[PDB]
Amino acid sequence: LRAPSYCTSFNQRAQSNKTLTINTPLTAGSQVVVALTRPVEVIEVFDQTLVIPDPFYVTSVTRNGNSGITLRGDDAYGAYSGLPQWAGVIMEVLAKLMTCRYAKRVRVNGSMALPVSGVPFARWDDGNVSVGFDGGSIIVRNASYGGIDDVAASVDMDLVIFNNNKPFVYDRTINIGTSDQNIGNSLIQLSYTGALIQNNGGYNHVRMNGIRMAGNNVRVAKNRVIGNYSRQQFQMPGKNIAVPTPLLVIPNMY
Amino acid sequence: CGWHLRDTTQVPSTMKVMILDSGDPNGPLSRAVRNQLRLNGVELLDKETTRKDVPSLRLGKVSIAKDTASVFRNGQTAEYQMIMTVNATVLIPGRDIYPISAKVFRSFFDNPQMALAKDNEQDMIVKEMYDRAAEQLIRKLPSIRAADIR
Amino acid sequence: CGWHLRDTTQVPSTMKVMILDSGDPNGPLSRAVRNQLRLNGVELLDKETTRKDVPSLRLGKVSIAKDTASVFRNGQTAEYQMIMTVNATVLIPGRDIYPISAKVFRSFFDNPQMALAKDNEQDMIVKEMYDRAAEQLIRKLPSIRAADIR
Amino acid sequence: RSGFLIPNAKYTTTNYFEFYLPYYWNIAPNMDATITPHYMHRRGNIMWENEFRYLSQAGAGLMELDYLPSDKVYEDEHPNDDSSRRWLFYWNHSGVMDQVWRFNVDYTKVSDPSYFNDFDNKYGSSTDGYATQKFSVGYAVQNFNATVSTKQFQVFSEQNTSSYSAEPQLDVNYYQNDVGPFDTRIYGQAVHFVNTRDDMPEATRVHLEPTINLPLSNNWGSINTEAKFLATHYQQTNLDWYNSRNTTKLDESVNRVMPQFKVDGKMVFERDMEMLAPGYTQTLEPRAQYLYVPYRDQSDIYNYDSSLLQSDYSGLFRDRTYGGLDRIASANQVTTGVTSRIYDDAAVERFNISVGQIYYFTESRTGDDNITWENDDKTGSLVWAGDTYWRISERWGLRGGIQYDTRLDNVATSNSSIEYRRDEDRLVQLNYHYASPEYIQATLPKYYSTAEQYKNGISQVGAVASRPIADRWSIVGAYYYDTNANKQADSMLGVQYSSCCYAIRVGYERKLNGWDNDKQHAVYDNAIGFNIELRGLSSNYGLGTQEMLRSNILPYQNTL
Amino acid sequence: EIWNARFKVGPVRSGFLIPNAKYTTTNYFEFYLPYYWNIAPNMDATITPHYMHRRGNIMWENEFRYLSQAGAGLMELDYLPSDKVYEDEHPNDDSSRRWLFYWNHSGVMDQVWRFNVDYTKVSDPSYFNDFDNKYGSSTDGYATQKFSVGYAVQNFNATVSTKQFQVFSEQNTSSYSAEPQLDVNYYQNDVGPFDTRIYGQAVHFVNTRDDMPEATRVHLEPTINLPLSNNWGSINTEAKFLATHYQQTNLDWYNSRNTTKLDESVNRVMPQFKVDGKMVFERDMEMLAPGYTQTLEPRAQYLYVPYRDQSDIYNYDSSLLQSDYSGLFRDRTYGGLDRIASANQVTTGVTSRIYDDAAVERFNISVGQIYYFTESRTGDDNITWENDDKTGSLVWAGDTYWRISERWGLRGGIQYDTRLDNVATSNSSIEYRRDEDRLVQLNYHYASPEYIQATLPKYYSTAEQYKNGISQVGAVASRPIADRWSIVGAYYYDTNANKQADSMLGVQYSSCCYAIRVGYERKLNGWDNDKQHAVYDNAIGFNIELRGLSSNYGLGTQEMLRSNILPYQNTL
Repeated sequence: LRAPSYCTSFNQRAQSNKTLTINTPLTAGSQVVVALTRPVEVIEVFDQTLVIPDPFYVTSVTRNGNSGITLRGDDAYGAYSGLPQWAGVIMEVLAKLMTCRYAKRVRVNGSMALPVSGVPFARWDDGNVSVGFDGGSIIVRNASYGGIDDVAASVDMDLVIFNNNKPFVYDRTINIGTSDQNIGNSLIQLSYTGALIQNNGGYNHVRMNGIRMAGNNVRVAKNRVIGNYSRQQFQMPGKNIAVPTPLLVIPNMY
Repeated sequence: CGWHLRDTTQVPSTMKVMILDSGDPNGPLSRAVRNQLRLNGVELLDKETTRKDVPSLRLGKVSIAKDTASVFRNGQTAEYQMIMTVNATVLIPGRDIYPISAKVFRSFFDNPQMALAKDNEQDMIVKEMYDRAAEQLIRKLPSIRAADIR
Repeated sequence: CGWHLRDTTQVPSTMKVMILDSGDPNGPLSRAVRNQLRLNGVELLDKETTRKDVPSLRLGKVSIAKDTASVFRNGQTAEYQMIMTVNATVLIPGRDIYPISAKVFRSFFDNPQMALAKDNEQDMIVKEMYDRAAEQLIRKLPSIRAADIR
Repeated sequence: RSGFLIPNAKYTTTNYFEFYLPYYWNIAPNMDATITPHYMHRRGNIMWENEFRYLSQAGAGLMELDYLPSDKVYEDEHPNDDSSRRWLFYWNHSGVMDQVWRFNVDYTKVSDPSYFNDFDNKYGSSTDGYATQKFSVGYAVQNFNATVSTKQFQVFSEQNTSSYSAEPQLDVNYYQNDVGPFDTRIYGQAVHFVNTRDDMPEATRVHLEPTINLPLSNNWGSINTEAKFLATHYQQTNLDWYNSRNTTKLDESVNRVMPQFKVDGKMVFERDMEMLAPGYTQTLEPRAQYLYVPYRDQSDIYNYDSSLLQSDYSGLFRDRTYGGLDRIASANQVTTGVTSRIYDDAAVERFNISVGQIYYFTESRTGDDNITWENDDKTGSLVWAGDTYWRISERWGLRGGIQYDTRLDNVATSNSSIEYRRDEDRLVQLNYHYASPEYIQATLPKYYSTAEQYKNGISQVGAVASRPIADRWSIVGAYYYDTNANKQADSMLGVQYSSCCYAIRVGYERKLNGWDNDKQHAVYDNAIGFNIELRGLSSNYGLGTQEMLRSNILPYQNTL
Repeated sequence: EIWNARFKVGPVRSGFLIPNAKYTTTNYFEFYLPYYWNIAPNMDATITPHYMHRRGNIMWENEFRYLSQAGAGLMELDYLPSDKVYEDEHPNDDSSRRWLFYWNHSGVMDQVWRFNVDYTKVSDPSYFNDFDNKYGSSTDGYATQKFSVGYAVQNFNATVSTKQFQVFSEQNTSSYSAEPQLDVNYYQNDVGPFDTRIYGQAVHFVNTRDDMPEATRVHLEPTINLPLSNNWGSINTEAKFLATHYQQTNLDWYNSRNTTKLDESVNRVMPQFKVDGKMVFERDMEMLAPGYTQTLEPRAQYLYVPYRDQSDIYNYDSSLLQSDYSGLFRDRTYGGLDRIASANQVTTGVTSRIYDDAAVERFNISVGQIYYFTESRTGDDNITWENDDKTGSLVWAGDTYWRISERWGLRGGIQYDTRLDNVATSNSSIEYRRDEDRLVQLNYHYASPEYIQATLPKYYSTAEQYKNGISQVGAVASRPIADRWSIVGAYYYDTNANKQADSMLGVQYSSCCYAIRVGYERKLNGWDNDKQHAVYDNAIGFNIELRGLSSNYGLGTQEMLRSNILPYQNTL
């Protein structure tokens, strides 16, 4: 259990082809911990008179030798090129310290803006919903539904928000996957965990993914709908990308 | 081996002036046939103006037909193959009426494009096939001469 | 009201001698018609007689058909109704041939838990429908003679 | 010659898709076969039907071995069953040999009691309780005849498995007349009542019914004095289980000897109808009877093959009340009845009416005096009957029947029918079927008159009508009401388009299927069909009207 | 794998018509009962109740075929008042009414003017997917409303027309209409020793979306010809003028997320030059066959178009035309007046046709190549290849058509390339067809993995279902047995995977009053996306056809040979 303080809150676009180079002063042996809140952006890439949706997730985080971090991305089909808009918060374990500036139990009825700005950690218990936090609102959608509609849902969650009043202390980081990973009495982060393209209803249905906490284990499940690009024009191979970037977990103390 | 260029194996000397009567004389096929005919010396006597004793190319009905010919490994059409049959009948004044035909084959990959841009490609492909089928009708003309001479 | 006692019999005086023709003279139907005839003082002769002016009956084919005629509210049948048809052709020498017919309608209740006792009854319904049908035949004899006269 | 026939396919609501490809084998010109594959979609496998007609010295007949090796739906209903094979048998040999010898067969077996309820056949229906499996043989001449029978049954219901059956049924029937002024005849029986269970009685019976019939004749009258005897031995066994339960225990060997007297009689009047309608005559036939049977206590003989008989106009003058030699009743009654025809000029009977009453002297007792009437009566003009049959024209008919009653002051039964038929494809018919609930208790066993199903009797009002629209369509209707509960019982409606090449037919039915125990309300069965018959080269077509009428649960029967 | 069956039976005066039923494993029992309703010499409707068991209601497909003073016509108002499956697959739209409208009016006037209408408004975005509507045109999933006027004489032309889309809020596809589009053509010949023609087009593209660019295009193509025909040879040289003016608006979104920086007004003026030639030889071939004839016919062509940079003109309508043998002697690379390429090349070709005694052609082979002196640049060249060579004999071709007998045949076609050093296409066939019924065919189709990468979209080259090219081999056969039975078959088998692609069997008993047909097919029906292996669909069909008493006869072949996903074509 450590309390890294703060360095940056970058929300920019990649400078080079799938490369982000946020720079901040660092201390030697600081063991940089970077929490990502926008791992994936769906970018529409043009290909000779064709607008194609394409997820652009992040794969590797590399420290730039005591002068910042760099984020290397990779699109879904590995063919096109673009500049995504990832966004996250950079911390060093070794100068403001983040604090619990909002902690109440709320019910989200489909979409709720953040009462205060920060990195939100939540914890709920429902099996037919999924939660994802794009960049300004907690999005909840019905997950057992299979059709192309954007069906909303209501879940009751315990919301915690940190920013610059217990101090911010984090714990084990979980790599969210397609299998149940038990976390026990702990709060998961809130972010999109990838994207999904499926032949459904005659369209190239594109959705984002999100956490699905049932019992006390988390798992990637389908979420808000991005768009339906018709299959009369072009037909795309299916994909179910799950981002490899870990999600922070904190104990239920706040 | 000797190659004696050619010996007027163009449109037979008999059919050096004819009338291109056609169901639709303003379509793409009729203009395509006219081009090949003019390039072959044949002057197209104004539509049924002279009294008689001149042949007539009576262009018939065309039939374009696009079908699948190969599939990818996920059962998706890869190659189409267009086929365009174009009929015709030559009237020799008095003697008889002899039939001609044409059959053009074209293959191409199914390129996923827009709808305004995929129409322009399928219009160029059809217009090309009209030129190649009109060419085949200006062959098989040396044939009816040999079938009428016997 | 003036009602006398019917002097003219039910077997026409012409047909006081009859020749019984049937494929099966031993089965149940013949035994009925033999007894009905003797009840009316009719001397039945076989086929070997030399008299060719004697009228002759011909018992045709029978037909027993039972179907349900009223269903309980649980679905299984309650009341049956059996019919029975017998044709017969009477050949009177010196004139043409005349057909006659007989239909008998009779019923009974079904009882699935008394099956054997609901088949020793269906052998009684029939063996009583073989004796009212017979009576029907021997009651149109007057008709045949009367209409034959004209 | 050996060759296939015209196929036939139909979309049903019960099997989704069905297809018939009837082959027609052939052999020497007395036999044949019509092996018919029949695919059912929901059922899965293809049913095999193996009809085999024939002809020989004995006589004609047919067989049928419908066979479905695997049924999907039956597996769903009973997954515990190891296999779901379904089969049907139907042997119907019947014919005379050498003009004396005679044979009979009537056999039918099913795989499970729920065969006919979900399948459709020409040999049975859902409105059934048992499938009869009897064999017969015997030779008959003018005087003597013997016959050996083996009646058994295949009762479907599992709530009471006990069924009886007769192993040997030998019955000699001698005949001889012209013995003085009298006539003689002998009967006989010999049985062995087996049961499908283990704790039910068995039996062995012998009977020796003679007769001394004395006929008398007159120009108008016919008085027939008769007297017969009756003997009945027994060897009842396996009573160990039944002795404990019933109060009056069954016993061993029992003799039952009793005589019988009977007197018949009638006369025929005549009267010319020229007073109102000239050219018609009219007779009048009163008829009286007296019966007498001694009383024997028959409470120590199990009822194997005895059942109470109905009572129509001709049933009043019947000898016994129980058809079968187990519960010969005891009574001494009179019976009266007058019949009145009105012939026409050609001496063709065109109308008749009748009535008759069976006033008793003492009572009707058998020694099994435990049946509870609605209100018990001793003697009097207890039961009246009646019937009339009017032939309105060549294209109309009216037929009735009624059994009035003063014992319970309720009409026991009644039925009517009026029909207008012009040709085989255009008819209209009405019919009525009544049976008062008091009659149900007095006739059928106790379980019937205590369940709701068999309690209110029967009150049916049906209607049939068909009409050949133009000359290609054959619309057919039927609708049977039940005015007691004001709920319908059956409703059929079909239309057929018959052309020279094919024929398409629709269908719709609402038969009563079963009874739901929990809610105690009837369960209907809606069924829809869409049949395509491919005929083509067949010269004869037919509108098919006569086939569609005989397809519902209450099939049509012409009352004229 | 997935088995599914189909059982159908139906037909091929104000009364009804023969009804056709149908049963399928998905979308269960379905029943049509049409009804003709002639009401006038120029009006006749057709009300067709249609029952779908799966959705549990009845739709009403209507028509209004009319031939009044205007001209031909059609209507359609399919209407399903309530939908059961729709309320489960779209729990956001309250009402579940499904309907479609159509209209196909036409009509000439004074045999010069013309008209056309193609209304196709529908109810919800997922209509066309659910129903297989009889009448209706769908473009990119949208429903179009094309109008048009016209005029035509022996030379002049005019085709002012518009086209719109019925785009909803659940659809994100990008499509370009043309509202309006005036097109003028003028054809006057014999202007001295020349010929002339003019093309014109004023257009206005509008996207369905609200963030793609718009435009306004004007184009002119005046040309002058010069044919010169000898007896043994020919030549034809022409020059053309190309003018194009744009007016691009709504560039805000595209420019921000890119660096190409679409301009606001572009003028493109390019002059074209082309010279074509042919030469025909001849030789008697009596040494092999008596009295035949051979004809060797070279052909060459030189084309030149200058290079203008076109990175600042958005690609409204431009595909990339593919190749064949006759595609060598072409004019444009990109189809459409939006990305006119630039070329400086010479094309060469050879043929050899062998004639028989009746002057009937029997054989013809061909060879051709394109020599690029200067690499063809368009300003936005971003095509992947496998070589750095850019000038020279890049592409080769080929052709063959041997007619062995009147009932045999043969065909060819190869497209060797040197920018990858291997064959790019090898379409081939050979067939023996006696009459309509008895016929045998063999096929072959090849397409190298580099070709798929160099032409199709860039996500083909990284997908296991596309990146391996094509190498399939086929065979189709058919033969009647009796006078009423017919047998067909087909079997297409891949050779890069040793896994079949399609396999069909069919048997038909056809008489004069009915005919029954069965079917079997084991096709490819999608990718697994999970274990990375193809998925097959096995289907068995059963059809009964009610043939009324007429002359409609046929053993059934040539109708069941076009039922599998790789139909049969004559190729003779």
